[PDB]
Parts: sequence; structure tokens; C-alpha cells
Amino acid sequence: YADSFVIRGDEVRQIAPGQTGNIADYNYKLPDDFTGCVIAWNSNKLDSK
Amino acid sequence: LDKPEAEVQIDRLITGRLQSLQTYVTQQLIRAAEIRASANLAATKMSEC
Repeated sequence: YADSFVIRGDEVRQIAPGQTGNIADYNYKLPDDFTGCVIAWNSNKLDSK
Repeated sequence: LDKPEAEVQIDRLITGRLQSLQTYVTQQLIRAAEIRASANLAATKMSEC
């Protein structure tokens, strides 16, 4: 399953098991026993205006 | 502590406490053998004395 979304660079650390924060808690929560891979890249060239 | 960090500290506590129980039981089995032998001697003396 591929879950796609856009966040700030400083929020990237929240996309991980055992983490907390306003993304981890209110937007996208992973389980503590999460199995899978997290891939992220800078999209400033495409998404910023 | 965060989960993956807590699990390490908890694992140590479980191992130590479980090991302590194993030690306790082993010593009780050895002591039980000594007492059983004494009881057998007492039973013999009751019959013969």
C-alpha cells in the first residue's frame, strides 16, 4: 500500500513509528509495529509558488 | 522513552526478573531434596525406634 501526501521538511521526522507531533497525531499516524519503507524528497521546484 | 527505546529497557527488566525466578526455583528444588531425605530418615526411625 502506497500512502502519498505533502508536508513540510521539518515534519518529515514525524513519519515514523513511535513518533508524536501535529502530523503524527492529527493527520497521519503509523503503528509502533509498522513494517514498510518511508520515501521522501524535496518538491520545492514543483509545489512552491 | 519512545517505544523502540523503552523496549530495550523493559527487555532487560523482564530478563533479570525472570532469571531471578528461575534461580529461586532451582534452589527450592535442591533444598526440597535435602528435606525429603531427612523426612525419610525420620520415618525409618519412627518404625525402628
